[PDB]
Amino acid sequence: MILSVHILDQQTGKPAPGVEVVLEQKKDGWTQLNTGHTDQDGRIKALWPEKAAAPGDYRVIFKTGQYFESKKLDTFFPEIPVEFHISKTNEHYHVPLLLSQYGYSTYRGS
Amino acid sequence: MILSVHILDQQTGKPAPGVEVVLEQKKDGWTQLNTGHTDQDGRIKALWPEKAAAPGDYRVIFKTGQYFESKKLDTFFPEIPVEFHISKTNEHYHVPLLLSQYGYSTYRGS
Amino acid sequence: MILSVHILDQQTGKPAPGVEVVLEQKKDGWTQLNTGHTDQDGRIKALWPEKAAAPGDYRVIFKTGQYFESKKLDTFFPEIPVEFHISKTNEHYHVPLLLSQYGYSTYRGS
Amino acid sequence: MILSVHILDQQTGKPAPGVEVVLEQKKDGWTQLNTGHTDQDGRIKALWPEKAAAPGDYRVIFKTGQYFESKKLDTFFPEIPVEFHISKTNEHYHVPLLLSQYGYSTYRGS
Repeated sequence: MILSVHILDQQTGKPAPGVEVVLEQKKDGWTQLNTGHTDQDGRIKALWPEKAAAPGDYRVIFKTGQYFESKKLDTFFPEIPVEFHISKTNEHYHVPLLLSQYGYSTYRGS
Repeated sequence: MILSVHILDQQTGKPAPGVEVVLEQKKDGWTQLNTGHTDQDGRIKALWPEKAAAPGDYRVIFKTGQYFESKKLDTFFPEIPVEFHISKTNEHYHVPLLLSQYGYSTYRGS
Repeated sequence: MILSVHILDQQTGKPAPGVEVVLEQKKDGWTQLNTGHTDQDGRIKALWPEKAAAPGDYRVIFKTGQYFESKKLDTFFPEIPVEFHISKTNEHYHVPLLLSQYGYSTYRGS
Repeated sequence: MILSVHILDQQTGKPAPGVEVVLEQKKDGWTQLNTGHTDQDGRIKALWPEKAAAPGDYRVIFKTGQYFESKKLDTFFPEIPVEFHISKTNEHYHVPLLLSQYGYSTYRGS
C-alpha cells in the first residue's frame, strides 16, 4: 500500500507548499497513522510509505485553513478532510487536492 | 443563518435523490444539529432552517457511499465530509456537491 | 429549450458579475445565437430564452479573461469555452462555471 | 516550452486511455500544431515536445465524445476544448482533465 497526496493552488496555478496533512484510519473513531507536510512541489510522496495495510476506511486531513492564514487570505474551510475506502491494499493511491479559497476538488489520481 | 445543500450526479447529469446528509457543529468533537435526505431535485433547502447561529466550524457529511451501494456502483468514498467555517452568521450558505464515483467537487454556492 | 449559465468565483465564494458569455451553434464552424452578461448574482437565466431548438452541438464561451483583467488578476485562460450536445431539446439546461484563476469546473446543472 | 496532458476517468478512478487530443495555436482562427492519443496511463507527455514557442493563446481539444461512444456511454460533451494563455514560454505546462460523463475539471498542473 502506498498513499500519496499533492495540493495544487488554483489561485496561483502552482503547487501549495508547507501544508500539513494528517493520515488517519477508521477504528472501532479515527486514529493517526502519520502526519506530513507538502514539499516545494506540493507533494507528500509516501504518507504512508510502501507497506502492507488492512482494508477499510481511511482519511486525509489537509490543514489548508492554516495555509491561507499564513498568506493572510480568507477561506471557507478551516481544514479539508477527505474520506476514502481501500479494498485493494496492494495499490498506490494518489489523493490530490485542487485548492481554491472557497472551493475544491479531490479524486483518485489514481 | 440558512444552510442548504444539493448533490449533482456527474455520471447522469441529473440530481442525486435520497442521499442522507448529516449536519454537525464543532464543540469542545463534532455534534449533530440535524440530519436530512436530498429530495427529487437532490436538494435539502433548509438543513438548518432560517435561525440564528453561533459562528465557528461546521461540517456536512454526504452519505454517498450508501447512495452508490443501492445503485450497485463502486466508489472511492465511504462518505463525503465537508468542513466549513461561518463568521457571518446572517447569511444563506449553499454547500453543493458535484458527485462522481471516484472524485468530487464542493464550494460555497454561495 | 432553455439555456442558463451562472459563474461562481472560487477566490471570493461569491458569484462573478458582469462576465460576457457568448452562445454558439455548430453549423456546416460555429455561429452566434446570443450574447449576454452575467448579472449581480452571476447568472444569465435565459441565454437562449424558452424556444424550440434543433438538436446538435452547442458552445458557450465565458469571457473570463476580460473579467480577471478588470480586477488586475492574472489567469491561465484567455476565455473559457464549453462545448455541449443537446439531444432532448425540450429540457432546461444549466451550464454553470466554477471559476478560479488557474482552474475551473463545468457540468450539467442540470 | 513543454506541453503535457493527462485524463483521469472519474467514473472508474483510473486513467482514460486512447483519447485523441488536438493541440492548436491562435493565429490571425486556430491552427493545429500537433495531434496525440493518451497512452495506457492516460498521458501525452510531450504534446508539443520540448522546443521554443511563441507566447499567446493556445487550445487543447480532448476528443472525449468519441471516447464515451466506444464505451457505449452517454455524455454531455461532444468534445472538451481547453483554452489557455502562455506568457512564460520557458516552462513545462500540464493541462490535466478530470473526466466525468456530464461534468469535468481542468487546471494548470502546473
